[PDB]
Amino acid sequence: FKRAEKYVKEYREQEREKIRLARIAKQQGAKLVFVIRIKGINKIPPKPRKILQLLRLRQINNGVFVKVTKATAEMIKIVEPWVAYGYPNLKSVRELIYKRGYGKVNGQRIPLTDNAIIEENLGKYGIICIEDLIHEIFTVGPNFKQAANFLWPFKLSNPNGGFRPRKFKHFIEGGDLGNREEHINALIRAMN
Amino acid sequence: GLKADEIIAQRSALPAVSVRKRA
Amino acid sequence: SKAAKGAQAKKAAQAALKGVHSHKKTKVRKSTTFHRPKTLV
Amino acid sequence: IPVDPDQTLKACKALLAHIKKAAAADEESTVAETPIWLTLTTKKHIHDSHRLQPGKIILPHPLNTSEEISVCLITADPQRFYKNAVADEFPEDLRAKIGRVIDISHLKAKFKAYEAQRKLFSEHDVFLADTRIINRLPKALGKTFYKTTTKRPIPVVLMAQREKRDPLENANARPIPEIVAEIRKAIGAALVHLSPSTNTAIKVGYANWEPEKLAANIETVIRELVERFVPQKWQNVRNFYVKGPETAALPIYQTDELWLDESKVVP
Amino acid sequence: SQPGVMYIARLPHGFYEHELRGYFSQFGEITRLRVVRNKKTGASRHRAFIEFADAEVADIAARTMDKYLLFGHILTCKIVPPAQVHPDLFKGANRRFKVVPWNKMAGRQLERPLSESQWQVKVAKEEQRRAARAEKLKEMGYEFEAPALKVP
Amino acid sequence: QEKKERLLREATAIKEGKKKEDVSKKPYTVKYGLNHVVGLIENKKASLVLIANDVDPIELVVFLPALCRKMGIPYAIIKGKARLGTLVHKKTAAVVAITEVRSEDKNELAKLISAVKEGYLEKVEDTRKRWGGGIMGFKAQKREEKRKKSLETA
Amino acid sequence: ALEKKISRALGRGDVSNAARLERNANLPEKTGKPRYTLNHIIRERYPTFQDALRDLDDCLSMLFLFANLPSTTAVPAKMIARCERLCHEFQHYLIVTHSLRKSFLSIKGIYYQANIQGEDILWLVPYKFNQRIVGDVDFRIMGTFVEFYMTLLGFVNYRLYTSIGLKYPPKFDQVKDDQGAELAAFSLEGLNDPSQLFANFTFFLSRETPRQPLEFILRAFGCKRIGWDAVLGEGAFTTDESDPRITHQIIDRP
Amino acid sequence: RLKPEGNLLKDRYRSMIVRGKLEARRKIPFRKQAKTKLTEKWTFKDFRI
RNA sequence: UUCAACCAUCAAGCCCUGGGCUUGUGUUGGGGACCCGCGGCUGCUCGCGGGCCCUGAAAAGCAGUGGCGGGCGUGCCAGCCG
Repeated sequence: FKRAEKYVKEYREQEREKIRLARIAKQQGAKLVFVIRIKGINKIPPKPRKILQLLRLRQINNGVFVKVTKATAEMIKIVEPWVAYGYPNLKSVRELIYKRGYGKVNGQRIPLTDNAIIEENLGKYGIICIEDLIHEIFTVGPNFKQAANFLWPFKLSNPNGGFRPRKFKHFIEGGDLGNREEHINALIRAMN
Repeated sequence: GLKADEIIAQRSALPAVSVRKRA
Repeated sequence: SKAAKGAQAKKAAQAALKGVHSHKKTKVRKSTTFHRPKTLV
Repeated sequence: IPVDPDQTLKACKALLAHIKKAAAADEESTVAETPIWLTLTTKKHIHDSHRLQPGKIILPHPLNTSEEISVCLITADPQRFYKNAVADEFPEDLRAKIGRVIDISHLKAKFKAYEAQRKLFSEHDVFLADTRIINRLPKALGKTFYKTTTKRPIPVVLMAQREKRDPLENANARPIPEIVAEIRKAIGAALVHLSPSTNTAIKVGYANWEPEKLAANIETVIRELVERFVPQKWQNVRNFYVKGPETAALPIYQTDELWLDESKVVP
Repeated sequence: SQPGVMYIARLPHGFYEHELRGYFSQFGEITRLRVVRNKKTGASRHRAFIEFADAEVADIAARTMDKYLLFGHILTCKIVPPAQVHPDLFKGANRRFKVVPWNKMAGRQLERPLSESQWQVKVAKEEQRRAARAEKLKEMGYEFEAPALKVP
Repeated sequence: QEKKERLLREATAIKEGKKKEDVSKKPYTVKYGLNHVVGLIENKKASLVLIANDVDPIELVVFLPALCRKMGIPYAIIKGKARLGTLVHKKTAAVVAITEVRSEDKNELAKLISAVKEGYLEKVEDTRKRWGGGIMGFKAQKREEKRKKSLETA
Repeated sequence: ALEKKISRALGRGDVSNAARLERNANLPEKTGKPRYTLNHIIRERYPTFQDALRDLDDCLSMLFLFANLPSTTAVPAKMIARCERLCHEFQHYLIVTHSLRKSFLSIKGIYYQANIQGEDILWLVPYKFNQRIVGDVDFRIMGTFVEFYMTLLGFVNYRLYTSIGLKYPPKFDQVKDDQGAELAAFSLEGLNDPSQLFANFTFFLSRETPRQPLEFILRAFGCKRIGWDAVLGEGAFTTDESDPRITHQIIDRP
Repeated sequence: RLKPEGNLLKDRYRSMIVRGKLEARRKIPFRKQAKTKLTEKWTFKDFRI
């Protein structure tokens, strides 16, 4: 059974989202960011939903690397109510790739247990090792798009699962929209 | 005043009952 | 059926006025003997 | 300007005489507190949408100069800083005029209900609003304050001119004499409200005034209004009237062209 | 058998056609539904009429939802008798009520060009309106010399 | 902890030669304690009274709806003395009252009072005067159904 | 019993009381340390420091392995960071005493052999890759072993630093750690020949070469000037590959 | 291009079992649930409208 | 089976040193008198926008205008434009 107050609340959330998206479209107007999918409102409008599909942020606690351009900045502004993003440091990038790094070969999730996988899948771009992959990601090279596409979305863990009284609690609370700058690294360190 | 204030302060015509005089 | 329609309306009214936690688990007991539970000594 | 000032003075004299003759049939108090409206009629809509922030036109004879006028000032957080400024370093006339200082957080907390908005609407004559928070006041004050253009919050600049600001440690405010000058200017200013309409009404004075002061205010309002807020300038201006709240409209300017341009004339 | 009509008022903003249909379809399936709306704006007037397919299903829903405190509104849910059900109550039901920009169409009415004959009849009307205003002003002791409208 | 912090601030104000009311504002709390609430009802200070449904012994609150009706106070019976105790930081609470709230919650309180009057008191106006209980057990109910069916058939 | 009290506070809605009681739980996910203190257990299990040095092989293999694992509920991320910190402190002690003797590049990992106070210590360290946690192991009991061994290695490190007269724990720079310094984030301060094989050289590590074993071995065998590519982290002697002071460059690119 | 062989975590677990600090056990993915019966609460049975 | 909060508590751009200007679009629904401005309507009137009061977040048919796409010509669109 669904409550009438749930119906009214969902309508008001959708109305506020429509206003915000229309203002973004009316307004219009290269660093590396790390983007983490967090829990937001249950119903997602078609344009943020398509952008999340393009960014591979379908599941909660998925993390991806994004090169900040005009189109990506507008995209991040559009899907701000469902993401937490910031500037990852060298330690965050290195630890994410070494501890949770998976590659997309033949449409399959393959762990990066060796340099040979990177040599067969990215050797045409000059990327022949994990450290070359880290270099391209962190310095945002010419082949950043191919490197980020080769990397699978990172599945981050939920530290609250370690404590029984707070077992159901989500780690990242919603509401703190906008760029978190260097403070995304606390989330990366806690969940990686 | 406010209709909200009237609704909160609305009582009956019966006078109040006091145990004693208070300071 | 009319009885089914009335049952559905009653169930929705019960959910609206009381919530959805209408049911409760009870232990299956294969014996009629109750034993004192063992506790920390 | 195409507007003849002698005809404006004649209109002011005739309108004042008619208002006095209607009110004669307290008499002096009825003649007083009767606003004089300048009405502009354009050929197209003056604006594409409803703009809820009034434009200010500065007058040689400012309005709201009476001591019984109550002014409510809506600022950013905290309200304690501006309340202490009014209580300590304000001139006595403005200290007597300002009847309420409230920040946006307290306004959203205590005046969300429509009847509370109506009570606040009734308790004051002129509302001033800091430009940092004025875009949030349509939601906080509703159609109670914005169905009618009369008591809409007038923009004032209180911000110091060049992370999340903590209101307690810093107020980010310009100096207090500058705040005083801005408040006095905004209280005196005539107000222009842009709506998607052919009709704009501006309060320029009261019926107890002198016709010379009324005509001077009408002249400067006409100049600033056509220059600043009317697209296509004098080409779009069709009609100009002066009227009282219950009187007829006296035309002071009327056009010879009923079309915008030659592109409107098509064969 | 017979349908049941419920009048619901004190609607909070957001309790509109889809929300009402979805919420009261939990009680029982809805034949017709209409939220009373302003034609000039499209805005809701905080009242609606719901015709359920079955009468005591409507009665159960009304007795459940009457005086329910929803977003600061104490709802009014009543069963209207079939004798006082208006025959045209659900005219315009189960369809969108569009928000039509009458003001924007008025602005475009002013915007688009007209022909010489249309400017001619407008000029004739404008002379008549000026003459009318003139002899109305003549009582107040005001004389305004209007320049002649040059014809196209 | 909040009271300790408030008392530290008031001690600081007393040390610098200020009254405690200079640094402390007027409080607004849920009123509780049965004797205290009965006093507030008799003095007609209470605006809303909530009574737990499961007070044992029942005599402690059995007169409370009659007292509230005589004083013209809106009351409601609510489920949970433990639930009211969570309001007042206790294990249980027999009764709670609201006398006055802050200005930003005055509208909410008035709407809640109107909701209580129209959705609880009017609905229980007739059922509160009836006798309760008298429900038959399952086997006895089936026995009387069978007996009535046999009497109707014969 | 404390967890029951926290559940009561959360269920009554006393969030401040729940936070205050949770501070007494000493959870590993906020402390980086085991939930229970095992200091008294350490002395019972190892009557002598020689016994501790003889169990260092298992201790070091387990901790160097777990320093490269992802975060789990059994071993949270802060505990993994503490494992890495303890291994780095031990490596710095070996560097400044020149105790490292042998190393081996096997197909399974890198073997290291050191000598501390006459005891040979051999341990196996994985190559830096994604480590696979399979269901064939009992990972939670491996985490209990990790808790015991980090408690042991802390005391072993304190004893070794105090024996060679250095302040323990070493100063740690979190900013350099976030910039990726790894071993270079530590500063060793005083309290209150095979060792000089690379003393005269200047080394430059390329990107594809394994930085942590190369830096560890070179610094343990006498190198003082090691630079590398800037993406390998902060703390390099030089970053520019065209520096004329470089004598040797390690490469692995065709 | 070296392809590392084996599993070091599995090696440490095997070493623990072989040296006899613990016995070899298998993972239990599902535990048997307590046998319970679902019934409706008295207040929800006695609800009338 | 959560009725919370979350716009800009200032940014950007002009003038080029003056502290001013521009943009950033965001309003519960009803009712009563009544002066106007402009569009149609033969005209009344009907629209669009103002002026004066009233109101617990109040409410008992009267629904009125044209199209793109999408769904099955259409009392269909949790999609737009006019």
